[PDB]
Amino acid sequence: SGFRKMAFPSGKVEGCMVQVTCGTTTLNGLWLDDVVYCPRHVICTSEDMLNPNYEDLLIRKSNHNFLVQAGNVQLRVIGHSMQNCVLKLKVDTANPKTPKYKFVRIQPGQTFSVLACYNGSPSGVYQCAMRPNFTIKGSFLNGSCGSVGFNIDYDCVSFCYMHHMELPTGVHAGTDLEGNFYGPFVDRQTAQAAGTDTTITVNVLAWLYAAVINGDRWFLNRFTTTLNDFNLVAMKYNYEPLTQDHVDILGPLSAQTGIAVLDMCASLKELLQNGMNGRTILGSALLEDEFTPFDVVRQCSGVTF
Amino acid sequence: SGFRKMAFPSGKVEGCMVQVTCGTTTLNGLWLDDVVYCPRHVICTSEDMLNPNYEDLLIRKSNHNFLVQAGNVQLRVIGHSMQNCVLKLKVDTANPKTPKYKFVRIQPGQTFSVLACYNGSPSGVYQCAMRPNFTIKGSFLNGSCGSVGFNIDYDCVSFCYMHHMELPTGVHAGTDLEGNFYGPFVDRQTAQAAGTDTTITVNVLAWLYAAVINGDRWFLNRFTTTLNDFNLVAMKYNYEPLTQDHVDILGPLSAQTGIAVLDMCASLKELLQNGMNGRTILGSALLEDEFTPFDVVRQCSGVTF
Repeated sequence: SGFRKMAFPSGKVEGCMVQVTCGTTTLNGLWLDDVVYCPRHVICTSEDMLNPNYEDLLIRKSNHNFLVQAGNVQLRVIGHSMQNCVLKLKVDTANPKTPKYKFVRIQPGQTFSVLACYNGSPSGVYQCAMRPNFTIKGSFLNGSCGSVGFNIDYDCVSFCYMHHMELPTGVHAGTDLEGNFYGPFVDRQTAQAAGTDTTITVNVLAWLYAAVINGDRWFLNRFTTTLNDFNLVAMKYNYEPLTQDHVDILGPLSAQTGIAVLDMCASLKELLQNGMNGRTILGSALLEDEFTPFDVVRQCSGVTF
Repeated sequence: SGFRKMAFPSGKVEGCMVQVTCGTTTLNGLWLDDVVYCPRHVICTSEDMLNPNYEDLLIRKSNHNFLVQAGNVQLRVIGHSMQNCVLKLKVDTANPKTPKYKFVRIQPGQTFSVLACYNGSPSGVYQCAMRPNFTIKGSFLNGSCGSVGFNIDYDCVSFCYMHHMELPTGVHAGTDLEGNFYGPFVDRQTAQAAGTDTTITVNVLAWLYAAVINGDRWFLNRFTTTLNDFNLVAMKYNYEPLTQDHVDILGPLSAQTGIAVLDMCASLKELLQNGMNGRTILGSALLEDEFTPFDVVRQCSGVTF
């Protein structure tokens, strides 16, 4: 038993991380097959970031301007191209440690593991969620750009995130591996508005189910509610509305605990209106929304890779 | 910026994990050089665990009773011996993926990463602390025994924990890699008392320092206090007393923030007596004690491996 915010094992990704340097900018890159992916702002100076013209800047760079370094093994760039906001550095050597991988664009509310890197070297791994406003609340210092987020399913690494920038508000924004930003942000040093950050209701429900599984049931009540009535209260507390798709996804947790989704909604409703009275659930005094229903099932069944 | 409960990258350890089977018990083992380490209760049945005589049970087992499996590669046991509560299985093949490693016995309040495994396969990685009562609050399902905890310093893996048992209270107990239990527990299925679980005060202080670094400073006040006066209040709230050794360890955080240790103690004192008023610090409504001063420095300076 027990419940922890658990990250995927990072071994398969550690062996894909490289240091990319262009001029005096050094950040992290993702080396898969004979290609290296990295944020395109590696080519900018500090002055450039205020208002970069990436096409103009990229034309004054040649293949030999990019220094890719994998441990003490230098790679040779024999082709470069810009795809959206990522630079694709074609190199002479295919990474022998390339895993079975794919690129996926995740939806808000989904979780993934982040391997924080500096100078192409792993530093730490943590689990986080894509917020509904398409930001993440990570831990990134300068030179972490190029760090990637990922999920593992069986033997296949799903890369879903590349870190690009920290907003003046201290939250983090990045792209998928095709270079398309999550959210309306752009890779330029300017004030950019993130939208309201709402709470991922379906994830809260999965976490409450995890609590019941681990013996925390003080919050249960025999009240019930309707999906419409619940959403009216959820909307007022900046909780994402719940849909029938969310109810379906929680079915397996409903079956294992004998507690209907709408009954659990009624217990959450009470918590929002009356608070936690200084009590806790799974060691937390706040409602947690960084566990998907799949995460809970995964951790309460014992899945390996 | 930002602050996360961050685990070490687990790659170096993933390649050391193997499945050990003896009779009908299968759990995880640690394969380093030509030796496999695993909990000695692998040799027990369910009935045996109530009152095991490990010397008697180990004599009815021979080298060929142990099935060590590393992926699809079977290892051959050519020698076995019991060291305290761990079984050492000497095998014919040295692990080519053996890292630079050492065995260390950690003190309460220190943190380490856990690689949760099942059938010798990694499942997830999380960061936790050794509680002052020598338990850990992990996430373990049956068959996780043999999972290990570890720290990484530069290139060297420090193995510090091997999981053995879940107590009837839902907390977790295990040994160092020499087979000596942390705490007064024994590997037998009986009611065992864990002591009072106190809060790791020095870690709370480091976390509050991390908060100030990341812009959360509402809890600061210009009051001060004495080490003796602080400990009087800490003792009442089941907080570990603070010593001069703890003050010294926090010096570097004191210097970077311009806030004396005793001033920060005064701010914590107020929090214990008056609570958090529903506010939060670094996204938490509770005082966090699973970050050592070294963890905070590591995460706020950008250390790699």
